[PDB]
Amino acid sequence: VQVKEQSILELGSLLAKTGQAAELGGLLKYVRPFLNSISKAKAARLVRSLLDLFLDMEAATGQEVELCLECIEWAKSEKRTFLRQALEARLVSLYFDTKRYQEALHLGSQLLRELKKMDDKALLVEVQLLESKTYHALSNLPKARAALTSARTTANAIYCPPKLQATLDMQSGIIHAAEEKDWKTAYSYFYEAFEGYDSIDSPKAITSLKYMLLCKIMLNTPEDVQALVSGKLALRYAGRQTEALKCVAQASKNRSLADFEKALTDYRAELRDDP
Amino acid sequence: ERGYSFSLTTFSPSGKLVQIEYALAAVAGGAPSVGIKAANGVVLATEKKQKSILYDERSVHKVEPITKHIGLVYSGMGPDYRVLVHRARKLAQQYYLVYQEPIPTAQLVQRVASVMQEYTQSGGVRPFGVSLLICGWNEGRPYLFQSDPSGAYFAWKATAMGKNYVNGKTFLEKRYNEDLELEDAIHTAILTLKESFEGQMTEDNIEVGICNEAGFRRLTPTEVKDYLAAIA
Amino acid sequence: SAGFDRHITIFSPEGRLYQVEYAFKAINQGGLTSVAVRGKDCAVIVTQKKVPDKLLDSSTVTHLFKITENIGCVMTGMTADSRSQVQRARYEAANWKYKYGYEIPVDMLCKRIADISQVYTQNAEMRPLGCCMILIGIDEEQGPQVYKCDPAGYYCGFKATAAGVKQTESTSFLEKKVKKKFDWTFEQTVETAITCLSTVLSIDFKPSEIEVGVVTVENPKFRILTEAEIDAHLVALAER
Amino acid sequence: RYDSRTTIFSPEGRLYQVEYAMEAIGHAGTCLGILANDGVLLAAERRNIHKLLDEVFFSEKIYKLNEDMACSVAGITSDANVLTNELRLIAQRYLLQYQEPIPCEQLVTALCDIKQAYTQFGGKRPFGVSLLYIGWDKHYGFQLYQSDPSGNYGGWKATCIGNNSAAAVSMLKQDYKEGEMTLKSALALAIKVLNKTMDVSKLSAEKVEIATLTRENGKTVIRVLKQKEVEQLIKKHEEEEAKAEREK
Amino acid sequence: TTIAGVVYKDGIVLGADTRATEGMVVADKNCSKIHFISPNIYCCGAGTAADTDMTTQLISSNLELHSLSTGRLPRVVTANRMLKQMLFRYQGYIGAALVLGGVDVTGPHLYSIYPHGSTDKLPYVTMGSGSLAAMAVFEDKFRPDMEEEEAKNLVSEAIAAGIFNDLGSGSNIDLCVISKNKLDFLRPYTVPNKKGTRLGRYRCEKGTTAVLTEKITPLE
Amino acid sequence: GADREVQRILLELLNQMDGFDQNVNVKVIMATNRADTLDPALLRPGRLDRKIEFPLPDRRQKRLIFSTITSKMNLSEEVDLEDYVARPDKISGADINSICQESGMLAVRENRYIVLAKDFEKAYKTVIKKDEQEHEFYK
Amino acid sequence: SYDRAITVFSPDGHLFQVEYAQEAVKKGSTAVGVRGRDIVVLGVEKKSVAKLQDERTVRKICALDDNVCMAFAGLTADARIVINRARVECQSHRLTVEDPVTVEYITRYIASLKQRYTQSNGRRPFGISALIVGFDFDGTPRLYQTDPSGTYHAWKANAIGRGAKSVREFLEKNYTDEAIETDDLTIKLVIKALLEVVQSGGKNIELAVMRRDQSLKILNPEEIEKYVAEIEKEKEENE
Amino acid sequence: ELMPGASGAEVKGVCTEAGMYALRERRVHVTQEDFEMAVAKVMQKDSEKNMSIKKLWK
Repeated sequence: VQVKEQSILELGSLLAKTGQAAELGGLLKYVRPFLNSISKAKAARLVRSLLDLFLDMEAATGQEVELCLECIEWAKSEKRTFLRQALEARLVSLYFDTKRYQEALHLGSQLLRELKKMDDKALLVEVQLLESKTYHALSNLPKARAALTSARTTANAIYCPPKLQATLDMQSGIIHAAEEKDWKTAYSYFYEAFEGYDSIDSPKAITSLKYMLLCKIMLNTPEDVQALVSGKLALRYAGRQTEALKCVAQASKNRSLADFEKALTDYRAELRDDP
Repeated sequence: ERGYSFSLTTFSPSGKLVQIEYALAAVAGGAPSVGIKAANGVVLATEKKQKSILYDERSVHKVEPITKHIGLVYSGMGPDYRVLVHRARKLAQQYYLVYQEPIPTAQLVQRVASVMQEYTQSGGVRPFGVSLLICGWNEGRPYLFQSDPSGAYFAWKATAMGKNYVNGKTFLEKRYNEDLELEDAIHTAILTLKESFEGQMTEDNIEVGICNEAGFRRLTPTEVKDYLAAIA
Repeated sequence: SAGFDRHITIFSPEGRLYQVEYAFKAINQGGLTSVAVRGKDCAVIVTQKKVPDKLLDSSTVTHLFKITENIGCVMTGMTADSRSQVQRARYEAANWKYKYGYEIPVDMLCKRIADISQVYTQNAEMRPLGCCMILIGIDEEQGPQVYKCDPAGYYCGFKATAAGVKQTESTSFLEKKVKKKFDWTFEQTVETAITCLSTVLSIDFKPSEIEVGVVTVENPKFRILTEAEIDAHLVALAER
Repeated sequence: RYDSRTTIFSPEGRLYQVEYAMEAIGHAGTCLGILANDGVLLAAERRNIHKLLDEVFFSEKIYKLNEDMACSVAGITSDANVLTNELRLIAQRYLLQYQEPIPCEQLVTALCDIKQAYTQFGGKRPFGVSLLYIGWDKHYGFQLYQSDPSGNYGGWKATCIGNNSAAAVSMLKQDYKEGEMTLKSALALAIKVLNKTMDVSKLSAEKVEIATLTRENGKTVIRVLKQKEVEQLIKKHEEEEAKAEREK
Repeated sequence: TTIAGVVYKDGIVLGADTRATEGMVVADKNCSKIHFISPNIYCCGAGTAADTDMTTQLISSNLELHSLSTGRLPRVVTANRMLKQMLFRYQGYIGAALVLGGVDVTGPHLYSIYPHGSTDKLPYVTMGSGSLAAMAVFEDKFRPDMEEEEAKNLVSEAIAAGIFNDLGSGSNIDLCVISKNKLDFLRPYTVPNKKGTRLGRYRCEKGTTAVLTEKITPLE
Repeated sequence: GADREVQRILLELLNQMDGFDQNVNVKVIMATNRADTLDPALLRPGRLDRKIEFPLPDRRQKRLIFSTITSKMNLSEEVDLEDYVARPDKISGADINSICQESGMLAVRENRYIVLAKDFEKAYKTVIKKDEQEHEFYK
Repeated sequence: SYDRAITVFSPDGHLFQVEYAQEAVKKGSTAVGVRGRDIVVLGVEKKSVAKLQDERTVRKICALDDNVCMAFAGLTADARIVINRARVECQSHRLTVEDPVTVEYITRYIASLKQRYTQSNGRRPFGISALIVGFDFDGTPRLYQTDPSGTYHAWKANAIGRGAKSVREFLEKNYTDEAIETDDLTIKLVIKALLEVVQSGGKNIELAVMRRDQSLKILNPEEIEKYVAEIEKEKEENE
Repeated sequence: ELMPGASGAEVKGVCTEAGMYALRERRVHVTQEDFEMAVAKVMQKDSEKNMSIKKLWK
């Protein structure tokens, strides 16, 4: 009565470890009897891992988005509200990553509309953080700040944010920097985001370090840049990025805009594509 | 209000006995201790940190078992904790002798509460400056209780008293969930010890006991070191 | 704020038992000092001796005693409280031997006598015996133990402990010696104790001013180190 | 002054320690009971449910004493437990001696005698606990008695004790029709009283502790309202309040 | 009633009967006489059954308290000292013949307290009404410093001689083995005599008994 | 009489802040270490509209205070200021200012103008002594 | 000073705690008892129950034995305790001597109990004054007042509690030999004394009558309206 | 309804704080959530942190 299901699980696990686009898309609807035969938590984490690898390796937006709407329709016929909201949040993240400003914005607003009444707050914090990201990417700085402040207020009653806290500090640093008015606070927020990202997630950690070093530049203190690059925590993350920021710090301190333009030509491969 | 903060048999005109509140203040100044009730068991821990490493940590234990499935931790005075352990053992074993059946933890908490509130009945004897955390498993259910110097006793899904107890309680209520597992319960307890440990817990700096369907057992130093490394 | 320091049974605000600390300060009032050091298989106790005059009998003014044939004891504070507490400890050890048929472990003796002192400090019928105790002995499967008891009934084992007027500096010196992680052989333990006393006192004492007791695995009997052997030990320390 | 041990008499005659034991009940949780035509119930407030109380209990403010005796407690927890245990001991001693469930009045008087003895002499602080015993007896059917830390007692058909007790009992006597309430109307009245006396716009069933005593089929059954039952009752009273305000 | 005890090379083996008699009529055929006191010590009782039961639970509770306060495994001398003190407290008014044997840090030990309250350390000892046959075997076939399995069959044949030479013992055999790393509570070790098969059904079917009145009370 | 006069001062303060004849464009700032001992009549909206809490610095606040106090300070020569911040310790901004000042003093005493982990660490240990000196039976 | 100590004489020779307990009665309620030729009556002011109190358990007048009754003024818990003790002692006295307890014996026992409760520290005096009534074996009407000081006294008609002075003066001015000629005259006197202080009438008054061994029945609230109709009738009759 | 036993001055303070919440975002309208957060901020008061002290009374 369950040996066939065990064969299905073995095939699906081998598929997920292999993880090709067609095999993955087969596996989502291939746990059709599995999803309603096992608990919600394991099904949710499995489908979200398939979605993560799906958007991270086979970046074919057309099929992935349609997969997300197929999954929300699935959870709407099967009445998985928590899973529904989780996949809507993942789709908001995907829309932002592919820069679907309006789709992400409006569907995140719709999600938050029904999410305030739900008891989940970690997913609420995620949704609010992504909404603030969207508002910042649309140059709606005050509304992005308001959304971030609401997210931080919600996360004041958070439940153990391993990276959600770090992501929140990083985004608050982004908002403060974009406000262009204060940098010491932006410095502190970037430092906190970097130190939280330590030993958890590497690319986001290096982006946070890049932002912190940029904030150091913006305070017209390149000496602190050359001190921090050799800081004991930057060695594990040292590389092209920190060297590029160090050289732009030198160009700023020497106040040679020719050196600045040479640094930006060097950046063209490293740190000019990054908003 | 000062003339009434001197005896245990006089009611303050507004409130109640002030010596009980002062005993509670003595309790809140003790060693931090956290107990967590998981779905399948309970975990309670405390910090054994003391200066002068000359001290033999193995000599005394803050977590002691009352019977094969009941354990307790305290926060506050030491000798009063030892006396409470002695009285609790005597009471539980009297119940065992009378009934030839392992003592239910609810009755143990009730009886220990009665014995400690007995010291609050009359003057000349100070109330115990110790609050108790009782862990127990029975009838397929993990029980966690707190016993008060006032003799009050109440239940707790997960609590923490002693020094910096408010921050620990906020941490627990921001961490605990009803579907918590035993190992994750130990992780949360050690994290609660950490957030106000002030000085890099070692294997022997803390002391943690665990109870489950297989009775109660204080964790050995090796398992404590393994869990500390796992949390890091 | 204050005024709650009159009765042993009265809790002050912030839950602080003043009179117990008053007794702890009374421990120091004896004006002496004592230290205990434990090795791999030995435990050395040494204490200072002050004689106002030759007129006294030095053989009866010993400050270290013997609880049972293998359990020795040293203590300081008020000497009357000291002798009452050693009498109570001997009574308890004899009762334990009578009831349970085997010698009292040092940890259990400390636990029971600390429970007695706790009951003293819990009810207002007793002055809580303001003298601190250090107990030594050997136990199978655990080796030598050194335990300390105080009027509050707080008992704890020590790798090395101290008491008296120079408590804090003696404890600091003990920590400085134990952090080096050396085996502390019997002669080495004894010499560490003597050096601790001499430096914290800055006196470089004559050998007649110290009483020493030692318990080892090969000599489970609590041997009070006689004048000959203490002379050997500490004048050897001098030349060593 | 005359605020020393309870065995003192103020020059005006007042027993100040007993007076303070009286006013101390105002710090306790609010609990009430009323007498219906064919039923009796006890409603109590769960003042302390912060987030993490296991609720490993049958009832906190309401304590059962006997197949026929039940009470609600209001006072210090230690004295509460002592009083409940003595109540059990006295009731079952009477049962063993007399082979009959103890009359409510007799047990109430026994407790009152103990409480008085705890303030009459001995230099012991009086039990700062006010009780609301509920029970049945063949002599007077359904009876409800309101204890007192002073050692007095009274037979009442409507009484609230705890915080905000004065306003609660005042409105209760304002809205009591003696001899013409069943269990349902009594439940509705108790819920309304709780609405008016608690510090909540919408009281949760968790904060409410209701036990009902009823005699049927020759036996008296004491039951605490289950969570489903208490939530149904509170939702019914909530839509009833909605009906009252929409009609208004 | 038969209680027996030997010390073998490494630990203790205990043998107890299961027949309990009141007066001259047997009460039960499978009573348990090996009494739990400690996870490292064990006792066997004889004489007044209720007295044996209550004294065994009392000493086990006191010894558990002792061990928990100490944290160490209890020693045999401690248990027997409290047992003999409390037995002598009643001065023979309790008819409780108990034999105490266990293993401590000093090694295996085995003591025997008669109901009046006297004890002695023996490598091999038995008591009871059937003590004659057991001790006769104890002098006949017993060997000191003798291995575990041969200890098992030694005690088994000793108790077998006890049951087959005395009326007040048998129908089961239960053994308790004590070792520094082993506790084997064999119960039953080996049934020596199973009740014989019934040849005739007495035909107790329905309708064979009349009744006066009916009364139905539902529950749950 | 003295207590009555103190309470009279308080009552005059109340009646001046929110009395019969109101004030226009007169904002009053009041600071205290023990807010809970203040009269409730003074702690109501219309008199003290905002009761702003000034807690001990938390993590990031510690970093900000250290950064703004060591700014005029000479260089620390690659000192783990972020690690000194990360140490869990209930120290107020006054204590951070102390720590920095004491580090400067130690640098002056040792005659080196650029502090580093040694004298900074001695200053840190010096400032937050918090030596328990507590009999262990309390704990 | 000398007031907060039960067993300490004041410089002017007063046990001030005893007098304070005595004064505590004056804060009770008025209770007047009159003895007639064949009847003894107890008039007490009843606290008007607000809306919910069960008047069955608010008993102010209680009978110690089938031949004695008593009304109290003071703290109700003390009155209940002394009632239990005194009726237990009546039963034990009948155990010892088999004859009905005379009013003198039970009053002496009550006085001695109160006294032994007011001669040592740690024992607060019984702050209640009780009016003991009843008939002896030969049916002689006797009435006794017991004082929280531990003393007793024989009164033909006394009042206790608040306003007891006014009732005392009223009885002084109205107690006559012919006023006790008939049961109705004694009743008229006692209700008049009651309405002196409780002028509302009707309710707030409880009455009990003991005739020559009738095992007194408290006057039930049907003829209190009848008896007060009689009182009002006689009252408009002389005026 | 969100203001059990709140004095009138506290009600005016809630109005003011909702207005300030609107001002902080540089708007001119006040929304329901603004009033809810203003009520939370104004009525915020220190409770008995110690549960054990709070559980002295039943």
